[PDB]
Amino acid sequence: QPRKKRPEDFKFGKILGEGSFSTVVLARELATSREYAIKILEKRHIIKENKVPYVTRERDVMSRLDHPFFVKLYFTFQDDEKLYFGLSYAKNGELLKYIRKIGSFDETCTRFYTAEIVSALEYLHGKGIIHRDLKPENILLNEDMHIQITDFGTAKVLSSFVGTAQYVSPELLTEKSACKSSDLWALGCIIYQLVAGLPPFRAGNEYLIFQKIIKLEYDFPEKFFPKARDLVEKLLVLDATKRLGCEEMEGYGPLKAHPFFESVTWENLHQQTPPKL
Ligand SMILES: CCNc1cc(-c2ccc3c(N)[nH]nc3c2)nc(N)n1
Repeated sequence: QPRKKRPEDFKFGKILGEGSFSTVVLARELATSREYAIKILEKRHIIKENKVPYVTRERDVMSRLDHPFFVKLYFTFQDDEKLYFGLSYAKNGELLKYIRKIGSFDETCTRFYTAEIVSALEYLHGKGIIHRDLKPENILLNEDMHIQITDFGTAKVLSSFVGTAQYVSPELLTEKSACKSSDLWALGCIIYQLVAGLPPFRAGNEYLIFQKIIKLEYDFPEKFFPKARDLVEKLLVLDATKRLGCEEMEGYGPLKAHPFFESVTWENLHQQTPPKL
């Protein structure tokens, strides 16, 4: 392994993302002219807020990941006040930006991108890892328009916390307990949102959003692709042991075999040419 990289190795540029405890900044390494997305975390603030476990878990998780549909951790370093993580640079930014830009996806685009998300989840779940906060903001688009999922501090590695309100599963609001199915719940929401242009549970505030979730209070627009609707209904199920794709439903085989995915070749998605948006 090379000697530890340092801030002076980079020409920093624009801000790519902002969070409570971190900022992501585009940086060009000078020796290589390579673009990384460098996640910068201020030690003092992290310690002051008891986030050390989350930072730790993100670093450890993103190291165990080796797959085209996941943002990669290339390196780390620190100076006196800050931690730096060198991450894949997803040139095209958030899936959310495209949902907003074009409104809603047609069937072909919805099918391809849902399949990539599914295939990524299958990989993540095979390593015993749960994202716990999957959402279109976390789902980045590479320069070639394939997905790269990021943001893993809130992940759990299988042998407390609440993600974004509209993607939260009922079992979180009723038990403080999660599992792979929580990721599948969020997948159901993301599919709905690709198709309809909006997340299925919307309300004036978080409390109300939570109410609708535990009540399964949402419904399909009339233009919704039927096969996608059937898939979403097999995902947005209050009982987590009955969500298509989870272990009690015998996993990813039956999920991938869903009629909505009829025309999909699962084996080499990352090699396929994403449909034009
Ligand atoms: C501040 C939000 N928290 C985050 C943000 C990102 C992130 C954001 C944008 C990115 C891009 N355009 N390429 N790579 C990126 C990584 N990644 C993690 N892990 N956590």
